[PDB]
Amino acid sequence: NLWVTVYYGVPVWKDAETTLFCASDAKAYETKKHNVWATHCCVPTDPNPQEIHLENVTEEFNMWKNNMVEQMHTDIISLWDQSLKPCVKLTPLCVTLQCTNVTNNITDDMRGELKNCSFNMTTELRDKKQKVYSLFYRLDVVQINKEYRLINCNTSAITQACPKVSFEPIPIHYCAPAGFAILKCKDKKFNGTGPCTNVSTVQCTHGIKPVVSTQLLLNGSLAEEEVIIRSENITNNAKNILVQLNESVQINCTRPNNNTRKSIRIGPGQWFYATGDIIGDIRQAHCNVSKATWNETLGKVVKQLRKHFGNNTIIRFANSSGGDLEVTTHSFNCGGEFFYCNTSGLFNSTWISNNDSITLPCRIKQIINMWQRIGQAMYAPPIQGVIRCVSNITGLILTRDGGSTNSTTETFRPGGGDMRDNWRSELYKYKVVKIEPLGVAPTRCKRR
Amino acid sequence: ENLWVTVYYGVPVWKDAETTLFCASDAKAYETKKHNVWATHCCVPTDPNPQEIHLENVTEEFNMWKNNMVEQMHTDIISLWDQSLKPCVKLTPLCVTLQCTNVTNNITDDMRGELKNCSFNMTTELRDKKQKVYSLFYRLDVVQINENKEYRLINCNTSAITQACPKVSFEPIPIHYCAPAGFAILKCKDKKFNGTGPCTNVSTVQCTHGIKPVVSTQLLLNGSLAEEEVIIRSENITNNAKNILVQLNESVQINCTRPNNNTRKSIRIGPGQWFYATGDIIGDIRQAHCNVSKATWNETLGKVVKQLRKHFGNNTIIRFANSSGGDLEVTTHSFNCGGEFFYCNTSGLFNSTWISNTSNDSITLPCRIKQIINMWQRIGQAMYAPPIQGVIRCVSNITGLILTRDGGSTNSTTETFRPGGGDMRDNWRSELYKYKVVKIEPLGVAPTRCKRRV
Amino acid sequence: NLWVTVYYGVPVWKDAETTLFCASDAKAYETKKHNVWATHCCVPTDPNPQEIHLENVTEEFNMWKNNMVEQMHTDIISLWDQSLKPCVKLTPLCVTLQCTNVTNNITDDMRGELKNCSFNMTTELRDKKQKVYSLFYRLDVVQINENNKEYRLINCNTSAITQACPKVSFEPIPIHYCAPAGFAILKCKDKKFNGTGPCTNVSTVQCTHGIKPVVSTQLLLNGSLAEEEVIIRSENITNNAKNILVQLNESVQINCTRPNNNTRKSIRIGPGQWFYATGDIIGDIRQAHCNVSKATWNETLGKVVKQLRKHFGNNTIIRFANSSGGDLEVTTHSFNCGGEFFYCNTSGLFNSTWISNSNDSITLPCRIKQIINMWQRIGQAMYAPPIQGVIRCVSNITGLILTRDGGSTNSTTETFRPGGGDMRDNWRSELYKYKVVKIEPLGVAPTRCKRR
Amino acid sequence: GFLGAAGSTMGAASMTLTVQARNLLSGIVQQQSNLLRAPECQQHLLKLTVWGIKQLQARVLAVERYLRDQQLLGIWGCSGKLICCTNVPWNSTWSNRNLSEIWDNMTWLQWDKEISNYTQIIYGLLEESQNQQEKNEQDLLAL
Amino acid sequence: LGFLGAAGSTMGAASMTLTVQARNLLSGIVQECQQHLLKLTVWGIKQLQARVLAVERYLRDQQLLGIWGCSGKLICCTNVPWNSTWSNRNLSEIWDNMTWLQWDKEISNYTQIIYGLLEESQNQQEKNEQDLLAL
Amino acid sequence: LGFLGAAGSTMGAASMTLTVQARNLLSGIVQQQSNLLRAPECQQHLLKLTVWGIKQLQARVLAVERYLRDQQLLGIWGCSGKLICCTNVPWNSTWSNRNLSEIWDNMTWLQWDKEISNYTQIIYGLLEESQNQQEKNEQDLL
Ligand SMILES: *[C@@H]1O[C@H](CO)[C@@H](O[C@@H]2O[C@H](CO)[C@@H](O)[C@H](O)[C@H]2NC(C)=O)[C@H](O)[C@H]1NC(C)=O
Ligand SMILES: *[C@@H]1O[C@H](CO)[C@@H](O[C@@H]2O[C@H](CO)[C@@H](O)[C@H](O)[C@H]2NC(C)=O)[C@H](O)[C@H]1NC(C)=O
Ligand SMILES: *[C@@H]1O[C@H](CO)[C@@H](O[C@@H]2O[C@H](CO)[C@@H](O)[C@H](O)[C@H]2NC(C)=O)[C@H](O)[C@H]1NC(C)=O
Ligand SMILES: *[C@@H]1O[C@H](CO)[C@@H](O[C@@H]2O[C@H](CO)[C@@H](O)[C@H](O)[C@H]2NC(C)=O)[C@H](O)[C@H]1NC(C)=O
Ligand SMILES: *[C@@H]1O[C@H](CO)[C@@H](O)[C@H](O)[C@H]1NC(C)=O
Ligand SMILES: *[C@@H]1O[C@H](CO)[C@@H](O)[C@H](O)[C@H]1NC(C)=O
Ligand SMILES: *[C@@H]1O[C@H](CO)[C@@H](O)[C@H](O)[C@H]1NC(C)=O
Ligand SMILES: *[C@@H]1O[C@H](CO)[C@@H](O)[C@H](O)[C@H]1NC(C)=O
Ligand SMILES: *[C@@H]1O[C@H](CO)[C@@H](O)[C@H](O)[C@H]1NC(C)=O
Ligand SMILES: *[C@@H]1O[C@H](CO)[C@@H](O)[C@H](O)[C@H]1NC(C)=O
Ligand SMILES: *[C@@H]1O[C@H](CO)[C@@H](O)[C@H](O)[C@H]1NC(C)=O
Ligand SMILES: *[C@@H]1O[C@H](CO)[C@@H](O)[C@H](O)[C@H]1NC(C)=O
Ligand SMILES: *[C@@H]1O[C@H](CO)[C@@H](O)[C@H](O)[C@H]1NC(C)=O
Ligand SMILES: *[C@@H]1O[C@H](CO)[C@@H](O)[C@H](O)[C@H]1NC(C)=O
Ligand SMILES: *[C@@H]1O[C@H](CO)[C@@H](O)[C@H](O)[C@H]1NC(C)=O
Repeated sequence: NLWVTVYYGVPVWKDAETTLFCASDAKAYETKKHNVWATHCCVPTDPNPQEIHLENVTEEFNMWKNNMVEQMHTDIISLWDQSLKPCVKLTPLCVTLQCTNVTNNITDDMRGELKNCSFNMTTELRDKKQKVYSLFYRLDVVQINKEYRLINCNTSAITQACPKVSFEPIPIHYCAPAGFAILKCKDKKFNGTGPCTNVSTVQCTHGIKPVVSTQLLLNGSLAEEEVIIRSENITNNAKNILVQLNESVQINCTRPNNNTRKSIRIGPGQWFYATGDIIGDIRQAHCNVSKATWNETLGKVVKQLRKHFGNNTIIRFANSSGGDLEVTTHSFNCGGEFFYCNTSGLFNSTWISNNDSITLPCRIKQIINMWQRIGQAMYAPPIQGVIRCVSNITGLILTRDGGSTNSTTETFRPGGGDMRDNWRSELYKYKVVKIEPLGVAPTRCKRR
Repeated sequence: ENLWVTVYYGVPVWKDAETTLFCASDAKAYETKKHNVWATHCCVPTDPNPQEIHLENVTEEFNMWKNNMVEQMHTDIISLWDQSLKPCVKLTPLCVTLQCTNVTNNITDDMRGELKNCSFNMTTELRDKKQKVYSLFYRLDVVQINENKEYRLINCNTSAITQACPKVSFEPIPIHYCAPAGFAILKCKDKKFNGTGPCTNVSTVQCTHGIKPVVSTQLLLNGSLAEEEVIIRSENITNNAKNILVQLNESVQINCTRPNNNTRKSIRIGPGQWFYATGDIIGDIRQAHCNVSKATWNETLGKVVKQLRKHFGNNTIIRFANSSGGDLEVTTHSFNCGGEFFYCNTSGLFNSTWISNTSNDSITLPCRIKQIINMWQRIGQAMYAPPIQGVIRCVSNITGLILTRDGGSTNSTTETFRPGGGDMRDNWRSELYKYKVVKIEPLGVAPTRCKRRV
Repeated sequence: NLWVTVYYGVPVWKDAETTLFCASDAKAYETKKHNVWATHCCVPTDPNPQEIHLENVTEEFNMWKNNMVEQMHTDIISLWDQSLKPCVKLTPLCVTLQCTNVTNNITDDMRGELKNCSFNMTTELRDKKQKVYSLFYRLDVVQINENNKEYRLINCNTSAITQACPKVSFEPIPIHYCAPAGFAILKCKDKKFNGTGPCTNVSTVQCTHGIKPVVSTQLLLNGSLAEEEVIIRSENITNNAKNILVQLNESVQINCTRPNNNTRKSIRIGPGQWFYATGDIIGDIRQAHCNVSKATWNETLGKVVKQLRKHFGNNTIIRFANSSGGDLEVTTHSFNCGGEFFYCNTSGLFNSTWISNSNDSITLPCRIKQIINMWQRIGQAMYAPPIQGVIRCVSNITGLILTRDGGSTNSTTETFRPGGGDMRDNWRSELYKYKVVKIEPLGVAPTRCKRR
Repeated sequence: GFLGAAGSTMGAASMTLTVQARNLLSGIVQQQSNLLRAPECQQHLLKLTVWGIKQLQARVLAVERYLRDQQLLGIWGCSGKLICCTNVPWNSTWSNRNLSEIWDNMTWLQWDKEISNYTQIIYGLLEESQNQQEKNEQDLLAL
Repeated sequence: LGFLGAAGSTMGAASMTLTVQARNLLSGIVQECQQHLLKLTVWGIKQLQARVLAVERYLRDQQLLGIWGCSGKLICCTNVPWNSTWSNRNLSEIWDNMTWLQWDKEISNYTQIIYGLLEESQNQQEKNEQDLLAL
Repeated sequence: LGFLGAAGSTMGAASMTLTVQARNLLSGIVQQQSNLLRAPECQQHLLKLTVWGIKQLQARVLAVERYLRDQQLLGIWGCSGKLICCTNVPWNSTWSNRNLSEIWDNMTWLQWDKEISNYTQIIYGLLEESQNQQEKNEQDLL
């Protein structure tokens, strides 16, 4: 003798997919008014966000099936495409270039790295032409068998980034639309998937900097307790291993050149921002990492990796395999220029058991094939002054060598390049659950 | 005893209204890879069976010449075409001075000079680079400049021309128009419904039957046949200026072919901007043509003559003639067969005099192909149809035709009916005449003997 | 023992801001000559607009904090951009122009003001070029290679020039701004309302009265007149940086004319792209000028000074002067007249000093400018095509824009100069009576009933 | 079925009120039963903006019509009811036909055309009756 | 007489126009060539956004009415006693000699306390009704 | 407790204070639209491209439609205006044989949803039939 009741407002939810809207701290709006993310993420956040702890609530998470990562990736690509949409096209540049070596107080490392090109470019008036000159990095020109063209002179739609637009990462918050909620897992040593027991609900995620890098994550959030190793299948060598550090390893990158940004008119209201003469001596761009700190960080990573392979496991590190420059070297966009740093000096130690700084050389290229797309490219304008960049490493991306044999000497070399992984190393504690307040249950009472 | 107001919610009352309908189709999904424009659009499923809820003792007034769905479908089709054609390659670098010579590649006398072998200095308009190319443009697409000789495209002085995306298919798969919630679609089930006036055998449906949005002139194709009688419809039949929409009760089969085995010549304009010129034609060049079974056409024209006599008096001489002058859009039978645009000269069909006093041969219709399309008779937009490899064949059913009349002064001893049309709404009306869209208003009041308790 | 009760539908409101939608009165098709204010403003107004008086109601208005003005400015800017978006681009025009003076029966007034430029221009075919000629006014054309005969367009080095579509008129039509569902517009009827104080005799309306979105500088044209007195309004009367909007109670007739009988050429530049060039002048050449009745203007200035004395003391030397230095958009009286853009030098009006002491007309010269950087934007510049025939616009001046000078020392003599240039002021004089408020229908109160 | 009794007289037609009444904004449940169309259908609507705006306007119009009908029912004191008597006497001006002549020998469409002129007055009177009833209920609760 | 006709009348007298005041909340003004309205930049989303905003505000008000225990009723009593802290004023000074705007401005900052008490009271009543109908 | 603070509490305890979730369903919409309009200005940044505007507007419309679906389902069952309503549909032992003490204590609502996810549609249909019969009886009583 029991009868159906209908309850509205029941606290239940189900896993669901929805579109999350961005939000940022409005206090940095005026300072970052021209920023892409400040412009798009105009919705102000709560000045003091509050999270509701769910006592006695066990929830299952899976960072490698998270639709929030896909949503963030699509939003980021859309943001970049929109920001480059109204800016000037550089199709007039694709002309034969008369280039000669710089060879002006250059060091040994930069011999042949820079070229001094001159060419005929359109002017304000359609029927007049001007001869100008500019400096291009060797990765931005191809010889024609002195005559050079750009890399994608005749095969990609090169678009100049608007110089005033700032691409600096700023924290953004992905907030759920009304009717949905975001569950945050707060378990320490959460290995990326499975049940989580310390769960709380939040209307907005913590600040996530949309940082872009390939081999080593930058400006992320440090893990609790020890270094955490995450992978969809640690034994499957085809899957990337996202390692999150519990200690920031400081990196001081620099571009010791006093560049001047020469402004040239292409046409009506269309400007080309060329790299003028280099004031002072020409020295290679490089990044410094503290040697003891990095050695201890690799030691921690090795110790944590040994738990998944064996106590008698020899683990060695190797530099990246072959491939495109975009995926074989550490790359980042700090200061408004795209560095490409050779990380073979970071992964050259066989951890079989148990003031100086390591200097990594870095190349710079202006024509960016961003997002690993073919036929589209961006032309980063040069930045005046010497660039100084300080950034925290907070998470590495490594792939275990595919050793068919015992491979007792496990080899881990940098991989990655999939931007979803970079977004997924921070956006892993969260899932989106749809609220379904209507529910039923039996009671003793019937309608009377 | 006394009468009080009584509110009802759920009254079956409706008013005619113009509303926004959402297109729907069968959820085949796999067919056309959802590259068909009518697959991406009209994508909601129509799996549930039609309702066809008959209305006993209900008589509704219909007007196919003032149906909202006709205008809505026309606007939807134009908008869909523009949206599909919009993100495709621009061919503005092609509008240059074309030097052309005749093909003379085993051309029969029918196609003598119909194809022009044109070559021009193409440039990407991005750099100082000139690359000479060539393409076999049809004669209709190419016009002289200096009236071997220099020509330009016909669209050069009218509008910029956009290439159609080859991945996008315009095949006319059937679609259904479903009214939104709160509205309903009433259909008239009377056989031999004459287009307007009251209809008694009425039923209600949430979605109309499958309609193929076929674009054509002077002959409807792949439509719905009448119910055991040829039906003639006209808003004002005594007014000659009104097109007479004729629907057949039997289909006439047409086999349309383009025997040339032509190939493509991919030319690159820009960063992923490709232009597909017409390459060399393999083998002998013959004229594209359509075959209509002669006996079937004879019988069908006889039936149409009889039904016309029923309206114009059965002692009048009814004579058919070829269409008058004008653009190829209206003077010929145009249609999109296998992705290629045909233009067939129909003087071989409407060529007969029928006096009121009471084989395997086939009628051959010459047809001329045209790559550049000024679709919908608009000025300001033009489309370039890419070449299609291999011989094209289409087997289509003629379920109707459009006729115009030239009055015989006042004596009217002979009435001349000619094929016509060109107003595409007359193409949709042949399928949307049955249906009307009405707004449901459940609320109502009435008197009764009751007092609200408080 | 009083108890809570809940009322839904309580007549209360709060100040709020929301998007208002346009609505015009019986445009039908006579006024819809492809007009941007008629075609796009599709929604019609009530043939019997409703107004509801609110007895014993007092509200605080503020014309200088009113969001309706900002919404109107954003709406007109976006409407302008959408109107000019599909029109032909004139990038091929920015070429080296060979120009010579126009001397065919030219009077001494217009000497050197009208130039005859010939230049290479593209055709529908990319392989061919045609040498064509056109007339350009001096303000549209700048000299290059001085160290003589070659000129470029003024907007060759800053922006791309977009042509205004022909047969698309920017003629002002009355526009009624209506509140959405759940909001309401409060109308202030208090005579001599100075813009910021509390207003009695308030009334609610669904839509505002007919607002003509007129564009002008240092003068207001075709506007609602004040009642019974000239009204002086300002955000802060003693702040020199704040303009002084003056509303007249009696319109001043102004006739403006371009006596030249221009012809219009039509040249193709691309595949269906047409460019319109001032072909030639049928008659003689005479400067565009505006006429204002002398006695009427004298009386209007007298009334304005009379009202300014109340705010600046009766014993004050109210002195007028012409505009200060600046670009033509700010220093001169600009206005759209028949689709051609005028720029009139108004120093012939503001040249009177006041110490509390027939039938002629004050002929104001005017220059014509085609290539326009409207809305104080350098990014784009519309090109207003020439108009055949002779243009005459008989309009009504219904408001001035004055900017008092510093006058800190020797404050006995304070000088007023025309100013403005901020288009928001051109509609603050129309929207000062209206305020947007959201309705808060829910409410609570104490009563003596308890639920069973 | 839906509108099955459209041609029947009012007296018999009153038995199908629930079916037609519920079908009103049936889309609010059906589109959700259709899962808001397939996932690719959402992308097609979003990518081509004019279609998205068109169908969004259709949905918002349907919701607005449903809310207007429910508000009209609520403000008359008949929320959630398909048939309700009300304290409004019937005026001879609106219709002076015998009760049998109304509830028999006439369809709902004919009646709707017959009293199409007086509908707004009827709605105003119903609103006044409901408001006076609510005020009297408040007074009685005080008493 | 019409919308906001009693905006300046006393609280007792203005309580008669609640029907028209509630009617005007949802109907709006828009209920005309739509070709030049589909424009996304203008006459487009902005408008539809206005319509959706009006619907959302009306739905929030109706949901609050439903949860408070006063559903489908313009005038309704409740079980929350009137606190002297919210107002020490008495009925003769409230239902006369004051307009609704002044009252709303007087108790503006106790509104969220009153709403919480109303919601809790209605939830208590629903649970009590469930218990009684069980027993 | 909070918006989902009772999510871990037992069914008996979590049935107290259902008002928070029901209120939040629309309070979130209205607060987000209030913080989106007139708080940061920058409306043209939202309308910088059509896609963001249509996405947010479609999200709002879908939220309103889901809320109206729930309210319509409550109305069809005779439960309009209530958070807790008792019905005339007896509980089948097939759907769950657990008694009241087993389920209303020592069990969370999420576990209850997982347990009887199969029979929700059947229960909804039975409730629809029951309220249709009640409506027919009420019409007959008139
Ligand atoms: C990073 O490290 C290198 C090496 O420590 C620094 O480069 C110079 O290296 C020489 C020795 O080869 C030192 O004498 C110089 O002092 C170093 N640079 C100077 C003068 O500072 C480099 O400076 C460091 N770069 C950064 C920015 O960290
Ligand atoms: C417009 O009128 C208001 C009052 O109607 C003026 O503001 C008042 O200024 C006096 C100064 O003498 C103050 O004492 C009052 O407190 C002010 N009241 C208000 C409501 O602001 C305002 O200065 C006038 N502005 C102009 C330009 O005339
Ligand atoms: C506009 O204002 C003028 C100025 O007051 C009005 O004309 C008369 O002006 C004299 C002084 O010049 C005053 O003594 C009179 O009292 C004014 N007339 C009235 C009726 O007050 C003129 O009438 C006003 N016009 C309008 C339409 O209000
Ligand atoms: C979480 O669960 C534990 C264990 O059930 C709760 O702790 C006590 O549980 C007993 C039942 O075994 C209750 O009688 C007590 O009232 C609970 N509390 C305490 C302080 O003993 C705990 O309360 C639960 N927390 C929640 C639901 O938030
Ligand atoms: C970098 O790490 C240090 C700790 O060594 C921390 O104090 C600092 O805030 C971090 N900065 C960034 C940008 O992550
Ligand atoms: C990181 O964790 C290790 C233990 O795993 C601890 O020794 C170390 O102190 C932590 N971080 C730092 C640098 O404090
Ligand atoms: C990096 O630079 C900072 C100053 O910005 C300095 O404190 C730190 O010691 C440097 N570390 C390295 C490794 O360069
Ligand atoms: C770059 O050169 C300029 C010349 O003015 C000089 O002032 C500036 O300091 C230089 N910057 C550096 C740090 O080299
Ligand atoms: C790094 O640290 C390990 C201890 O984990 C030590 O054995 C090794 O010698 C160190 N190497 C360097 C070069 O710092
Ligand atoms: C239609 O009318 C006939 C009488 O002419 C009647 O017998 C029949 O039942 C009616 N059908 C309905 C209910 O529509
Ligand atoms: C094509 O053939 C026709 C007919 O013989 C001739 O008049 C024309 O000149 C020919 N043109 C070319 C380019 O061969
Ligand atoms: C159709 O039939 C109706 C009968 O009501 C008649 O008035 C109308 O003229 C007919 N039209 C045609 C085209 O036959
Ligand atoms: C008004 O302007 C005066 C200067 O004339 C200034 O001292 C005062 O602070 C201003 N007041 C306001 C309210 O703007
Ligand atoms: C709250 O309202 C009361 C009565 O209107 C008022 O006295 C008090 O100042 C208000 N508090 C605040 C912080 O505004
Ligand atoms: C229905 O019950 C089966 C067990 O027989 C289960 O596998 C399935 O998930 C249930 N369906 C739902 C929707 O929970």
